[PDB]
Amino acid sequence: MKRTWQPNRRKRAKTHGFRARMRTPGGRKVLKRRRQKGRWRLTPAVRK
Amino acid sequence: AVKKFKPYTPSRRFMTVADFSEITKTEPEKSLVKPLKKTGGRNNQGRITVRFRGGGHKRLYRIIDFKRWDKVGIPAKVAAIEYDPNRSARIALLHYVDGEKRYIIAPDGLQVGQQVVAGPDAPIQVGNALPLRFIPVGTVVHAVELEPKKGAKLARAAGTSAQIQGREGDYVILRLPSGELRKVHGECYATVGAVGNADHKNIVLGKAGRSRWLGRRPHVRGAAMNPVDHPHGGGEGRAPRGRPPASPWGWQTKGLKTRKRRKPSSRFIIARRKK
RNA sequence: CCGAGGGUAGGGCCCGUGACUGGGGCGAAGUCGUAACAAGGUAGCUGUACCGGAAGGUGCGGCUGGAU
RNA sequence: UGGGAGAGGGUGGUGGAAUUCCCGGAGUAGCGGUGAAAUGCGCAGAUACCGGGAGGAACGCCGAUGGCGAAGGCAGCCACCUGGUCCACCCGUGACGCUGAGGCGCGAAAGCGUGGGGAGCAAACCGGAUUAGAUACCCGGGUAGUCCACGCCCUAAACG
RNA sequence: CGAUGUCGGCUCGUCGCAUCCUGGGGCUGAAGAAGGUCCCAAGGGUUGGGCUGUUCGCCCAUUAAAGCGGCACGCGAGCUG
RNA sequence: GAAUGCCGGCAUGAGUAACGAUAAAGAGGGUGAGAAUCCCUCUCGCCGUAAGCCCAAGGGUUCCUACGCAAUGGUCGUCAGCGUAGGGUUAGGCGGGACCUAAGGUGAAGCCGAAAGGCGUAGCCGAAGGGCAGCCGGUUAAUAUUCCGGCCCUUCCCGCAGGUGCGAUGGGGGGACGCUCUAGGCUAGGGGGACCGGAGCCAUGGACGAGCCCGGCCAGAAGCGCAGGGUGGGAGGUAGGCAAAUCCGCCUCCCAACAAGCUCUGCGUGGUGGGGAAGCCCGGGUGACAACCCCCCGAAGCCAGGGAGCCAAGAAAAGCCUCUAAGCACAACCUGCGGGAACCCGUACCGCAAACCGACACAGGUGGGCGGGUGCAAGAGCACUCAGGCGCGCGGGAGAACCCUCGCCAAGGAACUCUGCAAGUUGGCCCCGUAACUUCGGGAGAAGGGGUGCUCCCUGGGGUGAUGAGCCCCGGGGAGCCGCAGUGAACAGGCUCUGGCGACUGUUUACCAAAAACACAGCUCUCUGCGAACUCGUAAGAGGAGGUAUAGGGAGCGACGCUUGCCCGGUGCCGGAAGGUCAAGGGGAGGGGUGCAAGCCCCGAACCGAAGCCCCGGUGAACGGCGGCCGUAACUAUAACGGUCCUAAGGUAGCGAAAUUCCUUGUCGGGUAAGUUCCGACCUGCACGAAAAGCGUAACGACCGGAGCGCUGUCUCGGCGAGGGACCCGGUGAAAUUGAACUGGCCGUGAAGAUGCGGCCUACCCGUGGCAGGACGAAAAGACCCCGUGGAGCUUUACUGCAGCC
RNA sequence: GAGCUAGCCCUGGCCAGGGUGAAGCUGGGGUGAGACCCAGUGGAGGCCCGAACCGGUGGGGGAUGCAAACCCCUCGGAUGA
Ligand SMILES: CC(C)C[C@@H]1CCO[C@@H]2[C@H](CN[C@@H]2C(=O)N[C@H]2[C@H]3O[C@H](SCC/C=C\[C@H]2C)[C@H](O)[C@@H](O)[C@H]3O)C1
Ligand SMILES: [K+]
Ligand SMILES: [Mg+2]
Ligand SMILES: [Mg+2]
Ligand SMILES: [Mg+2]
Ligand SMILES: [Mg+2]
Ligand SMILES: [Mg+2]
Ligand SMILES: [Mg+2]
Ligand SMILES: [Mg+2]
Ligand SMILES: [Mg+2]
Ligand SMILES: [Mg+2]
Ligand SMILES: [Mg+2]
Ligand SMILES: [Mg+2]
Ligand SMILES: [Mg+2]
Ligand SMILES: [Mg+2]
Ligand SMILES: [Mg+2]
Ligand SMILES: [Mg+2]
Ligand SMILES: [Mg+2]
Ligand SMILES: [Mg+2]
Ligand SMILES: [Mg+2]
Ligand SMILES: [Mg+2]
Ligand SMILES: [Mg+2]
Ligand SMILES: [Mg+2]
Ligand SMILES: [Mg+2]
Ligand SMILES: [Mg+2]
Ligand SMILES: [Mg+2]
Ligand SMILES: [Mg+2]
Ligand SMILES: [Mg+2]
Ligand SMILES: [Mg+2]
Ligand SMILES: [Mg+2]
Ligand SMILES: [Mg+2]
Ligand SMILES: [Mg+2]
Ligand SMILES: [Mg+2]
Ligand SMILES: [Mg+2]
Ligand SMILES: [Mg+2]
Ligand SMILES: [Mg+2]
Ligand SMILES: [Mg+2]
Ligand SMILES: [Mg+2]
Ligand SMILES: [Mg+2]
Ligand SMILES: [Mg+2]
Ligand SMILES: [Mg+2]
Ligand SMILES: [Mg+2]
Ligand SMILES: [Mg+2]
Ligand SMILES: [Mg+2]
Ligand SMILES: [Mg+2]
Ligand SMILES: [Mg+2]
Ligand SMILES: [Mg+2]
Ligand SMILES: [Mg+2]
Ligand SMILES: [Mg+2]
Ligand SMILES: [Mg+2]
Ligand SMILES: [Mg+2]
Ligand SMILES: [Mg+2]
Ligand SMILES: [Mg+2]
Ligand SMILES: [Mg+2]
Ligand SMILES: [Mg+2]
Ligand SMILES: [Mg+2]
Ligand SMILES: [Mg+2]
Ligand SMILES: [Mg+2]
Ligand SMILES: [Mg+2]
Ligand SMILES: [Mg+2]
Ligand SMILES: [Mg+2]
Ligand SMILES: [Mg+2]
Ligand SMILES: [Mg+2]
Ligand SMILES: [Mg+2]
Ligand SMILES: [Mg+2]
Ligand SMILES: [Mg+2]
Ligand SMILES: [Mg+2]
Ligand SMILES: [Mg+2]
Ligand SMILES: [Mg+2]
Ligand SMILES: [Mg+2]
Ligand SMILES: [Mg+2]
Ligand SMILES: [Mg+2]
Ligand SMILES: [Mg+2]
Ligand SMILES: [Mg+2]
Ligand SMILES: [Mg+2]
Ligand SMILES: [Mg+2]
Ligand SMILES: [Mg+2]
Ligand SMILES: [Mg+2]
Ligand SMILES: [Mg+2]
Ligand SMILES: [Mg+2]
Ligand SMILES: [Mg+2]
Ligand SMILES: [Mg+2]
Ligand SMILES: [Mg+2]
Ligand SMILES: [Mg+2]
Ligand SMILES: [Mg+2]
Ligand SMILES: [Mg+2]
Ligand SMILES: [Mg+2]
Ligand SMILES: [Mg+2]
Ligand SMILES: [Mg+2]
Ligand SMILES: [Mg+2]
Ligand SMILES: [Mg+2]
Ligand SMILES: [Mg+2]
Ligand SMILES: [Mg+2]
Ligand SMILES: [Mg+2]
Ligand SMILES: [Mg+2]
Ligand SMILES: [Mg+2]
Ligand SMILES: [Mg+2]
Ligand SMILES: [Mg+2]
Ligand SMILES: [Mg+2]
Ligand SMILES: [Mg+2]
Ligand SMILES: [Mg+2]
Ligand SMILES: [Mg+2]
Ligand SMILES: [Mg+2]
Ligand SMILES: [Mg+2]
Ligand SMILES: [Mg+2]
Ligand SMILES: [Mg+2]
Ligand SMILES: [Mg+2]
Ligand SMILES: [Mg+2]
Ligand SMILES: [Mg+2]
Ligand SMILES: [Mg+2]
Ligand SMILES: [Mg+2]
Ligand SMILES: [Mg+2]
Ligand SMILES: [Mg+2]
Ligand SMILES: [Mg+2]
Ligand SMILES: [Mg+2]
Ligand SMILES: [Mg+2]
Ligand SMILES: [Mg+2]
Ligand SMILES: [Mg+2]
Ligand SMILES: [Mg+2]
Ligand SMILES: [Mg+2]
Ligand SMILES: [Mg+2]
Ligand SMILES: [Mg+2]
Ligand SMILES: [Mg+2]
Ligand SMILES: [Mg+2]
Ligand SMILES: [Mg+2]
Ligand SMILES: [Mg+2]
Ligand SMILES: [Mg+2]
Ligand SMILES: [Mg+2]
Ligand SMILES: [Mg+2]
Ligand SMILES: [Mg+2]
Ligand SMILES: [Mg+2]
Ligand SMILES: [Mg+2]
Ligand SMILES: [Mg+2]
Ligand SMILES: [Mg+2]
Ligand SMILES: [Mg+2]
Ligand SMILES: [Mg+2]
Ligand SMILES: [Mg+2]
Ligand SMILES: [Mg+2]
Ligand SMILES: [Mg+2]
Ligand SMILES: [Mg+2]
Ligand SMILES: [Mg+2]
Ligand SMILES: [Mg+2]
Ligand SMILES: [Mg+2]
Ligand SMILES: [Mg+2]
Ligand SMILES: [Mg+2]
Ligand SMILES: [Mg+2]
Ligand SMILES: [Mg+2]
Ligand SMILES: [Mg+2]
Ligand SMILES: [Mg+2]
Ligand SMILES: [Mg+2]
Ligand SMILES: [Mg+2]
Ligand SMILES: [Mg+2]
Ligand SMILES: [Mg+2]
Ligand SMILES: [Mg+2]
Ligand SMILES: [Mg+2]
Ligand SMILES: [Mg+2]
Ligand SMILES: [Mg+2]
Ligand SMILES: [Mg+2]
Ligand SMILES: [Mg+2]
Ligand SMILES: [Mg+2]
Ligand SMILES: [Mg+2]
Ligand SMILES: [Mg+2]
Ligand SMILES: [Mg+2]
Ligand SMILES: [Mg+2]
Ligand SMILES: [Mg+2]
Ligand SMILES: [Mg+2]
Ligand SMILES: [Mg+2]
Ligand SMILES: [Mg+2]
Ligand SMILES: [Mg+2]
Ligand SMILES: [Mg+2]
Ligand SMILES: [Mg+2]
Ligand SMILES: [Mg+2]
Ligand SMILES: [Mg+2]
Ligand SMILES: [Mg+2]
Ligand SMILES: [Mg+2]
Ligand SMILES: [Mg+2]
Ligand SMILES: [Mg+2]
Ligand SMILES: [Mg+2]
Ligand SMILES: [Mg+2]
Ligand SMILES: [Mg+2]
Ligand SMILES: [Mg+2]
Ligand SMILES: [Mg+2]
Ligand SMILES: [Mg+2]
Ligand SMILES: [Mg+2]
Ligand SMILES: [Mg+2]
Ligand SMILES: [Mg+2]
Ligand SMILES: [Mg+2]
Ligand SMILES: [Mg+2]
Ligand SMILES: [Mg+2]
Ligand SMILES: [Mg+2]
Ligand SMILES: [Mg+2]
Ligand SMILES: [Mg+2]
Ligand SMILES: [Mg+2]
Ligand SMILES: [Mg+2]
Ligand SMILES: [Mg+2]
Ligand SMILES: [Mg+2]
Ligand SMILES: [Mg+2]
Ligand SMILES: [Mg+2]
Ligand SMILES: [Mg+2]
Ligand SMILES: [Mg+2]
Ligand SMILES: [Mg+2]
Ligand SMILES: [Mg+2]
Ligand SMILES: [Mg+2]
Ligand SMILES: [Mg+2]
Ligand SMILES: [Mg+2]
Ligand SMILES: [Mg+2]
Ligand SMILES: [Mg+2]
Ligand SMILES: [Mg+2]
Ligand SMILES: [Mg+2]
Ligand SMILES: [Mg+2]
Ligand SMILES: [Mg+2]
Ligand SMILES: [Mg+2]
Ligand SMILES: [Mg+2]
Ligand SMILES: [Mg+2]
Ligand SMILES: [Mg+2]
Ligand SMILES: [Mg+2]
Ligand SMILES: [Mg+2]
Ligand SMILES: [Mg+2]
Ligand SMILES: [Mg+2]
Ligand SMILES: [Mg+2]
Ligand SMILES: [Mg+2]
Ligand SMILES: [Mg+2]
Ligand SMILES: [Mg+2]
Ligand SMILES: [Mg+2]
Ligand SMILES: [Mg+2]
Ligand SMILES: [Mg+2]
Ligand SMILES: [Mg+2]
Ligand SMILES: [Mg+2]
Ligand SMILES: [Mg+2]
Ligand SMILES: [Mg+2]
Ligand SMILES: [Mg+2]
Ligand SMILES: [Mg+2]
Ligand SMILES: [Mg+2]
Ligand SMILES: [Mg+2]
Ligand SMILES: [Mg+2]
Ligand SMILES: [Mg+2]
Ligand SMILES: [Mg+2]
Ligand SMILES: [Mg+2]
Ligand SMILES: [Mg+2]
Ligand SMILES: [Mg+2]
Ligand SMILES: [Mg+2]
Ligand SMILES: [Mg+2]
Ligand SMILES: [Mg+2]
Ligand SMILES: [Mg+2]
Ligand SMILES: [Mg+2]
Ligand SMILES: [Mg+2]
Ligand SMILES: [Mg+2]
Ligand SMILES: [Mg+2]
Ligand SMILES: [Mg+2]
Ligand SMILES: [Mg+2]
Ligand SMILES: [Mg+2]
Ligand SMILES: [Mg+2]
Ligand SMILES: [Mg+2]
Ligand SMILES: [Mg+2]
Ligand SMILES: [Mg+2]
């Protein structure tokens, strides 16, 4: 049947993307945390 | 004159529709329409604040002239009477000798081709707007401003009217459609006559889908719900209220008066509604 | 081919009968009240409506076949 | 053809008296009700009185043993629409008449449907009396209804 | 109680005997026929149906008879539910 | 050494289950160390409203070619969506951007919030909507509306000519809109041709034929033709369209008005450019100078912004046109023509799937377009087939039990069972015919029955054409023929009678409940006079509503019919300027501490002093509630009647052993041979009852009862047969579980149910196919039950707070 | 975190074929005029049958599955809430 992951590049970019994170106190803490931890990717990569 | 149907489906049994016999023009005035932004009952937070709304037919808003003291002295001809889906009353297209075109809500008996006019000197004729002070005591009236220059607020729905009861200083006394007795300032404009489409109240919707067309989503009884949802929720099997009947928010709903006590307009209401 | 009739299926009318139920007639000396005939002790009667153990009562309108 | 009398019918308008309620004033110890009472109402200011307002229903005197209508029935006043009817003249038609199974229409009150309206009155209902009882008669309340519009019902001591 | 699945049915049986029938008996208020009562006897047999989830029970039609109990009220790693 | 401990390694189960749709394979020839599995050929089968083809998402090199087979592939592998390498995606016109606006988002102004932030008109962003200029063919191993060929087109810049009051983010017009139904004319697509073109073919009894088989087109600028869409022309007045306006609007007059004219699309034709089959021969070549024509059917697509009807009344903005404003009128704009200029990103491949979402090459899920032919009444249904695509990545045998899916069955026909569960039966179309009841629609496909193929003859109407022929779509009448059987295959209701519940169509517990539950039109109560009530928010601000009592919120009831009784003492809510109580505050009789004193400081009675509560009334479609004992009639029995206690009042109408009745399978009647269920009654209703509505009700229901007819493998009562497994051989090879084991029966014993203890009995060692009584077998630290001063949801006249309101 | 699911907002798209035959309209009858009757036309509907599409009624299978909800047969809706 219809499962839960129904990928969508625009949806992915609008929801978890770099600009979505920067616009918000909580999102900026996400970037701060993922930088402090050394993540190679601060944000999901979508072909765009 | 509501129209009936033969029972050729279970719903057509009781369905009645308006006759539309007063209507003379069946597409609106392009210059006087704008889109009506449907809300679904949701406010600017996205939250439902009026339950059970949404899903009705798409509509355009017809701009209505609720001032009419806008064009004192300028006569107009009644060009057409049209269907308006945003209100129970019909509406009348007015062609001012100015060349300006405007909608008003259509009073009972208003005829296409007759003239209307607004102002302190206008004749007391169905369709004319005057300040309340210049309208004879006893006149039946609609589209009443509640404060001067603020726009017609009272007696606007199909069939309704106010009656001028008498004067006292700068105020006239009105019997509102609810039966309330109220002082309204004398400079407030009002339009001679009652609102038309008085048969509106006798329409029988006939089926559940008819409510859906109007944007009315199904209404769920509290007694049908659970205690997390409603004071009437829960109980094994059916249950009586088992407490004073209440709203989803817990306030009582049979009797409890709710008009604010220290409201300034209290000084201007003579007698609360009856019946 | 038609054809007595037999068969299948579905209707119409009538008669008999049926747990139980509705009132009706009748029946020497049952129980309750007293509605009507006298202004019958609230004049009567009346069509209708509502109510009451019961006769009845009351509302509305009508009749005199009502008295003084 | 010329006249007449009339609550004949329908629509709209509109006039005063009274009742109720509301507001203002003035005023105080009861008012109401009956055969007598009680319930009820009243010092939270009633009744009685004055002024103002609102609203519905019915039209006093004239009014009669009267008038009109086929009946049911019709009553303030005004205008409009409309029916019946009688008299005069003796002018026109030339028996074109009488009745009338069916049919059709009208049909008091009560009652029913959908809206409205609701002052007074008042089935049901509540209370107070009476009574052996009192699901009554009398008294205090009182909802349909009584009123308007449309649509039904089609009964009667619809009787001379 | 870090689980011994619980009523009825179906299927499959197997056992006890305080024996329902069939076999053998004594007594009889046993003429015969048919019964009653007790003793011996477990080899085999012990029907179909209506009602109810029913076990049971009542009823119809039969029968030589239409037995009663145990097996975790036998049997859900066999079925049903 | 244990913690259902942690991490890792390795065992057991076991050469066991399985190897993922039962659409299906066989052979020959090649390649190679190796072939059921790769390549080729012939034969066979499967899909064909797809299992074919084209888009969009998502995926991201998976595409093409060479070289490979360790791993991946459920077997094999020489093959591959795998490994290595090289190549491959070409645009002014296709899609998106340099254009527009939608919800929404963001946000100069402004508003609000301890901070973070929240709002917010304009504006801006935002598309699968609006707008905008490319069609056909060829070419590559792999791209093509992109390259090439042919014929077309758009915008920008500059110039020439001609014309005009030019000029805008401003005004206006237009863009610009629903649902159902639908006309005319076309196109796409399709059928037929004795006509035209074609390699061939004559078989096995016949046919050299009006034979068979194959094909008979596509794109096209201007012009023209057919069919449509859009659009009145002129003048005068003018105060409205937030400046101006010659535009638009409004008034008047004249003319044109089923028209015309102008304009714009569609279709046909059209210079020209292309394509072009079977068969044969090696994707190619030929066929071929290919032919390219006539008739019929015909869209849901096109003309289109077409027409009609209806109520629920159906986006915006730009492009475009017109108007004028600053300005400028040596400019500018409009038209025509010429030359120049024209950027960025995507483009491979998969795409109902082995490349997307499901951990898998997973029987599941995934939006749009095309989707041929014949017959079956129609159709996207069904059977078979075209183009195209496949045989599902383990096979070979065998022909047990048993399981699955399937076929048939003597006599009987529900005897099965909780229940006809399941499976039969019925089954399409045409005609005949059809009951109670009913809200007059319906019930209805009621029921029940007859017809149905093929052949010849005659014949009616409709479409095309011509009015005919021909073609085509519906028929009708007569006479025949064959079979067991004519919707001969496939697709395609079993029916009736009678109850309960719910009016109805709908909705629901994704994944154990689809229902009698929710909703529903409709009815009632209640709040709300508008900056409404109410809701979300600390607020600003929103929703309500650009609505206004015929409206909006809350609550119950639940189409409709006939109805909905009595109680206001308690709780609620509503009304009540009195009285009682009442906090802060007012007041300050009167005290007190200290100071030499002025003073400073403290306590403080009466009394005045809100809401709330008390108190007085009202109110039931507000929360709710609607009695007991005893007696009585000229047979008995039973009480219409009476007595008395109590209550705020003592349950009315209607219904009743009921979705409610304990005793209970009540009693009686019906149906049955037999009826704890069913239906009809009765009424001592344990414990109905009137909007948590009462009693009915036509129609409706995958709801739940009861009966009957039809028919059956449900059953008596089983039998046989088919295929996929099970079984044997070759290949690959899990799992839960497991203290270790050299693991029998009885009767006892034992923590009370023993393979393991005692006594006896029985028993050579090891497997394979089967069955499930035991190993108190397995998966799961019982969900029942209790315990824990463990937790959580929910309630209230428990306690105590808080929002909110007064 | 609403790429699953629930509701709403904006903008698009989809629903083979067959059946029933409301209002209206026209004509005819009818009447003083009417109501109204009949025929034709018409094409309404939370109308009927049935694919796609959306569901998930009963049974069977599956149950270390093809699948952490699937498969077969049957069945509901299918112009509308
Ligand atoms: C009167 C009655 C209440 C006494 C009661 C009977 C119920 O159970 C029995 C209790 C006694 N213990 C039993 C029990 O726990 N049984 C479990 C089973 O669970 C499933 S069987 C399907 C579920 C059934 C029963 C569960 C409760 C497993 O397979 C079985 O192994 C077993 O664990 C007594
Ligand atoms: K329990
Ligand atoms: Mg889903
Ligand atoms: Mg999605
Ligand atoms: Mg995307
Ligand atoms: Mg997207
Ligand atoms: Mg998105
Ligand atoms: Mg976001
Ligand atoms: Mg982002
Ligand atoms: Mg911050
Ligand atoms: Mg910061
Ligand atoms: Mg890095
Ligand atoms: Mg992130
Ligand atoms: Mg109707
Ligand atoms: Mg009717
Ligand atoms: Mg109208
Ligand atoms: Mg506009
Ligand atoms: Mg907002
Ligand atoms: Mg709300
Ligand atoms: Mg809402
Ligand atoms: Mg409104
Ligand atoms: Mg209107
Ligand atoms: Mg005012
Ligand atoms: Mg209404
Ligand atoms: Mg609407
Ligand atoms: Mg509801
Ligand atoms: Mg509930
Ligand atoms: Mg519930
Ligand atoms: Mg919640
Ligand atoms: Mg709570
Ligand atoms: Mg609560
Ligand atoms: Mg409750
Ligand atoms: Mg409940
Ligand atoms: Mg209950
Ligand atoms: Mg409940
Ligand atoms: Mg209660
Ligand atoms: Mg409450
Ligand atoms: Mg009021
Ligand atoms: Mg015979
Ligand atoms: Mg009397
Ligand atoms: Mg007497
Ligand atoms: Mg008397
Ligand atoms: Mg008397
Ligand atoms: Mg009485
Ligand atoms: Mg006083
Ligand atoms: Mg009044
Ligand atoms: Mg004469
Ligand atoms: Mg009458
Ligand atoms: Mg009254
Ligand atoms: Mg008389
Ligand atoms: Mg236990
Ligand atoms: Mg364990
Ligand atoms: Mg246990
Ligand atoms: Mg059995
Ligand atoms: Mg003897
Ligand atoms: Mg024996
Ligand atoms: Mg039994
Ligand atoms: Mg037992
Ligand atoms: Mg029993
Ligand atoms: Mg014997
Ligand atoms: Mg036993
Ligand atoms: Mg026991
Ligand atoms: Mg026991
Ligand atoms: Mg057992
Ligand atoms: Mg089991
Ligand atoms: Mg069992
Ligand atoms: Mg077990
Ligand atoms: Mg076991
Ligand atoms: Mg240890
Ligand atoms: Mg360990
Ligand atoms: Mg474990
Ligand atoms: Mg541990
Ligand atoms: Mg571990
Ligand atoms: Mg580990
Ligand atoms: Mg290691
Ligand atoms: Mg390990
Ligand atoms: Mg290992
Ligand atoms: Mg080992
Ligand atoms: Mg092994
Ligand atoms: Mg094994
Ligand atoms: Mg396995
Ligand atoms: Mg497997
Ligand atoms: Mg299959
Ligand atoms: Mg199969
Ligand atoms: Mg072969
Ligand atoms: Mg082979
Ligand atoms: Mg091979
Ligand atoms: Mg090999
Ligand atoms: Mg193969
Ligand atoms: Mg090959
Ligand atoms: Mg061969
Ligand atoms: Mg096909
Ligand atoms: Mg991927
Ligand atoms: Mg390999
Ligand atoms: Mg290999
Ligand atoms: Mg290698
Ligand atoms: Mg491998
Ligand atoms: Mg695999
Ligand atoms: Mg090789
Ligand atoms: Mg490539
Ligand atoms: Mg190009
Ligand atoms: Mg640029
Ligand atoms: Mg923009
Ligand atoms: Mg704050
Ligand atoms: Mg901010
Ligand atoms: Mg954006
Ligand atoms: Mg944009
Ligand atoms: Mg776009
Ligand atoms: Mg484009
Ligand atoms: Mg082109
Ligand atoms: Mg190409
Ligand atoms: Mg020009
Ligand atoms: Mg428009
Ligand atoms: Mg518009
Ligand atoms: Mg649009
Ligand atoms: Mg519509
Ligand atoms: Mg063409
Ligand atoms: Mg064709
Ligand atoms: Mg052409
Ligand atoms: Mg002007
Ligand atoms: Mg076009
Ligand atoms: Mg050549
Ligand atoms: Mg289409
Ligand atoms: Mg179009
Ligand atoms: Mg149109
Ligand atoms: Mg806009
Ligand atoms: Mg200038
Ligand atoms: Mg110049
Ligand atoms: Mg650029
Ligand atoms: Mg490409
Ligand atoms: Mg698929
Ligand atoms: Mg597709
Ligand atoms: Mg693939
Ligand atoms: Mg595979
Ligand atoms: Mg798949
Ligand atoms: Mg074809
Ligand atoms: Mg067919
Ligand atoms: Mg295969
Ligand atoms: Mg397949
Ligand atoms: Mg396979
Ligand atoms: Mg074998
Ligand atoms: Mg056979
Ligand atoms: Mg048989
Ligand atoms: Mg039978
Ligand atoms: Mg039979
Ligand atoms: Mg049976
Ligand atoms: Mg069952
Ligand atoms: Mg049954
Ligand atoms: Mg069958
Ligand atoms: Mg069939
Ligand atoms: Mg019948
Ligand atoms: Mg009938
Ligand atoms: Mg019947
Ligand atoms: Mg019936
Ligand atoms: Mg009928
Ligand atoms: Mg039939
Ligand atoms: Mg025939
Ligand atoms: Mg034949
Ligand atoms: Mg069928
Ligand atoms: Mg239902
Ligand atoms: Mg239901
Ligand atoms: Mg009901
Ligand atoms: Mg009903
Ligand atoms: Mg209902
Ligand atoms: Mg439906
Ligand atoms: Mg339906
Ligand atoms: Mg669940
Ligand atoms: Mg569920
Ligand atoms: Mg679940
Ligand atoms: Mg289920
Ligand atoms: Mg359920
Ligand atoms: Mg259902
Ligand atoms: Mg529900
Ligand atoms: Mg309902
Ligand atoms: Mg109702
Ligand atoms: Mg109401
Ligand atoms: Mg709040
Ligand atoms: Mg709004
Ligand atoms: Mg608004
Ligand atoms: Mg409401
Ligand atoms: Mg409901
Ligand atoms: Mg009835
Ligand atoms: Mg009370
Ligand atoms: Mg009270
Ligand atoms: Mg009270
Ligand atoms: Mg209670
Ligand atoms: Mg009480
Ligand atoms: Mg009653
Ligand atoms: Mg009973
Ligand atoms: Mg019984
Ligand atoms: Mg009952
Ligand atoms: Mg009960
Ligand atoms: Mg019982
Ligand atoms: Mg019982
Ligand atoms: Mg019995
Ligand atoms: Mg019987
Ligand atoms: Mg009964
Ligand atoms: Mg009894
Ligand atoms: Mg209640
Ligand atoms: Mg209840
Ligand atoms: Mg009932
Ligand atoms: Mg019914
Ligand atoms: Mg249903
Ligand atoms: Mg159902
Ligand atoms: Mg039966
Ligand atoms: Mg069998
Ligand atoms: Mg076989
Ligand atoms: Mg062997
Ligand atoms: Mg091997
Ligand atoms: Mg050991
Ligand atoms: Mg050992
Ligand atoms: Mg052993
Ligand atoms: Mg052994
Ligand atoms: Mg023991
Ligand atoms: Mg033992
Ligand atoms: Mg042993
Ligand atoms: Mg041992
Ligand atoms: Mg030992
Ligand atoms: Mg020992
Ligand atoms: Mg031993
Ligand atoms: Mg031993
Ligand atoms: Mg032994
Ligand atoms: Mg073996
Ligand atoms: Mg074995
Ligand atoms: Mg075992
Ligand atoms: Mg077992
Ligand atoms: Mg154990
Ligand atoms: Mg065991
Ligand atoms: Mg065990
Ligand atoms: Mg488990
Ligand atoms: Mg435990
Ligand atoms: Mg547990
Ligand atoms: Mg316990
Ligand atoms: Mg404690
Ligand atoms: Mg403790
Ligand atoms: Mg605790
Ligand atoms: Mg808690
Ligand atoms: Mg707080
Ligand atoms: Mg409040
Ligand atoms: Mg978030
Ligand atoms: Mg979503
Ligand atoms: Mg989305
Ligand atoms: Mg459809
Ligand atoms: Mg169709
Ligand atoms: Mg038919
Ligand atoms: Mg028409
Ligand atoms: Mg339908
Ligand atoms: Mg049908
Ligand atoms: Mg299912
Ligand atoms: Mg079945
Ligand atoms: Mg499962
Ligand atoms: Mg399936
Ligand atoms: Mg199926
Ligand atoms: Mg259907
Ligand atoms: Mg359909």
